[PDB]
Parts: sequence; C-alpha cells; structure tokens
Amino acid sequence: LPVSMTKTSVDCTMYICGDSTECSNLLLQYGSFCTQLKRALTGIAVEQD
Amino acid sequence: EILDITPCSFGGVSVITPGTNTSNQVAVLYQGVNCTEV
Ligand SMILES: *[C@@H]1O[C@H](CO)[C@@H](O)[C@H](O)[C@H]1NC(C)=O
Ligand SMILES: *[C@@H]1O[C@H](CO)[C@@H](O)[C@H](O)[C@H]1NC(C)=O
Repeated sequence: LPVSMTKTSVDCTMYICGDSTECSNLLLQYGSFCTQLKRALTGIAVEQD
Repeated sequence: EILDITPCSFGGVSVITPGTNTSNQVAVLYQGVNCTEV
C-alpha cells in the first residue's frame, strides 16, 4: 500500500521564463498565479510527511 | 572542441523563522545546492 509520494517543487520563473528577463515583468501583471501553485505544492509536501 | 554547458546555480530559498513573537532571528536554507556555492 503506498503511503507517500515524491515531494516535487516547481519554480514558475524557471519553468515559464527560464532565462528571459523581458518575460519576467509580464508574470507580475497576472497577480498571484504562482502563489497558489507554491502553496498547493507546499501543502502536498506537508501532507506527504 | 565540444564544450558541455550547465545551467546556473538556482534553487528554493526558505526562511526558517521561529515566529516574530519570540525573536527576530532567522535562518536561510538554500535547497538543492552545495555549501561551496553561494
Ligand atoms: C504574542 O502573543 C501574545 C499572546 O497571544 C500576545 O498577547 C502578544 O501581543 C503577542 N506579541 C506580538 C508582538 O504580537
Ligand atoms: C558537495 O561537494 C563535496 C565536494 O565535492 C561533495 O563531497 C558533496 O557530496 C557535495 N554535496 C552533495 C549534497 O552532493
């Protein structure tokens, strides 16, 4: 029976932009889209432990 | 001559704080990097 998973953390600025500074100014125009993802990933990581 | 490239040093930065009510001392934690690199 599986009880745990892989604690995966996804960086939005490294996944979407990666190495572009011009696109980094456009991510702040959408609001807290990255905050919800980071909070969900942190919650999953805490739930696994 | 073939030169192998490697991405820059990056990772998650987490601040280990015991709460602002007790003390203001904090500790940084650089995830996924060695101590020889900043
Ligand atoms: C610390 O917690 C106590 C009890 O909850 C509270 O009375 C006090 O105001 C808090 N201190 C700060 C700086 O928030
Ligand atoms: C950091 O570098 C040292 C020296 O090469 C190595 O022994 C150690 O395993 C490295 N740390 C990690 C987490 O791999």
